[PDB]
Amino acid sequence: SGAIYVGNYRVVNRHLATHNDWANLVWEDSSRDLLVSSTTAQGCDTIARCDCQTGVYYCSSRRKHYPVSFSKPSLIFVEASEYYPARYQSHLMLAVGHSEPGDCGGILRCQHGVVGIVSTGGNGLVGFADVRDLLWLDEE
Ligand SMILES: CC(=O)Nc1ccccc1CC(=O)N1CCC[C@H](C(N)=O)C1
Ligand SMILES: [Zn+2]
Repeated sequence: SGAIYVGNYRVVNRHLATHNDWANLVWEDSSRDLLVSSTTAQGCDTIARCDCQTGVYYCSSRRKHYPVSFSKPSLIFVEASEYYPARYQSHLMLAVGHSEPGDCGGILRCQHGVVGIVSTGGNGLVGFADVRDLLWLDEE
């Protein structure tokens, strides 16, 4: 589990969105596994606007933050899960790291801010949904 809290937005994995998220929806994209809802309180996270390919992510199944090298956002085939069939997910970045399904929502960050959230996982792989292109998260 986990979310990004920037401005008056809450960014979560679409497959983990709650009823309150759907009832206060701002934007969602199944191809990216992302959903954004509105919040009453202002958040403290800032979004990275950069081209970093190194950063650190939070792994809830180890209670640890790990430094990782990650690929550029791309269209990757992901195997079936209980939330989606086997399909192509867009704006996904892969790294070598520990991951389990409940680790979705953990933040990937660099020196500039938040880069994305854990969305997928393989044997010794972790995939992150990028948010750096979502410029509108910084306003309204
Ligand atoms: C075996 C493993 O590492 N599982 C793992 C770890 C961490 C997170 C997720 C998984 C499995 C996974 O990739 N998916 C299940 C949840 C929805 C994902 C999606 N965005 O399409 C696909
Ligand atoms: Zn950066």
